[PDB]
Amino acid sequence: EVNSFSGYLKLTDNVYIKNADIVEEAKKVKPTVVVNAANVYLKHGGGVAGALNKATNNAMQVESDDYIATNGPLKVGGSCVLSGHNLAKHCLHVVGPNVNKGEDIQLLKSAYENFNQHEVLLAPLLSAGIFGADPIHSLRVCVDTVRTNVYLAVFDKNLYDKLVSSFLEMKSEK
Ligand SMILES: Nc1ncnc2c1ncn2[C@@H]1O[C@H](COP(=O)(O)OP(=O)(O)OC[C@H]2O[C@@H](O)[C@H](O)[C@@H]2O)[C@@H](O)[C@H]1O
Ligand code: NA
Repeated sequence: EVNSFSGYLKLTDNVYIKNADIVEEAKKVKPTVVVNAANVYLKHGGGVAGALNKATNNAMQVESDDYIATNGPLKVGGSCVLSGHNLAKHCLHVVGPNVNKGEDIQLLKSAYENFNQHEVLLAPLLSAGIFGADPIHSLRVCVDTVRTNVYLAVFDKNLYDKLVSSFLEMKSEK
């Protein structure tokens, strides 16, 4: 039974959020697509990318190395679909801007646009961790950009509560 999401809070007609770890969710939900928050060389570091890769026993990194050897690096805001291995049917690797290095935060719109090629996705908040974007800003861009069904896994309970509170204020406009 694929895409068996449960316990999400509905934010908009197509964006849902849950205080959960993205790997544990993938194991529970068996999603068609899980989203990786990637860099342009698909060298999977210490955030979601490392978590997903470790859960595939490094199969994600070997596949990514093979992709890069054939195709070269991605562009910021770009994506590629590879295997989801034991976690999902497919993994959508998306490159958000690295705001810590001064890349353009507006490319987060381009990054989330990639979600619109998939009916339903399990995803993290792009650029909001190692890449240093404000998590509330990443959620705002997600809500304004994605039209397909996005289930957001936010593992930190304090961040989750902060995101919901900030989302409500922006939506009500006070
Ligand atoms: N296991 C997890 N489950 C859910 N959310 C998570 C998890 N780990 C981190 N997060 C949260 O998801 C958001 C995404 O953070 P990152 O994974 O660091 O993604 P990003 O900010 O885009 O940085 C990308 C960079 O990090 C490396 O892992 C990756 O190879 C790339 O270079 C952050 O809010 C982070 O706290
Ligand atoms: Na929750």
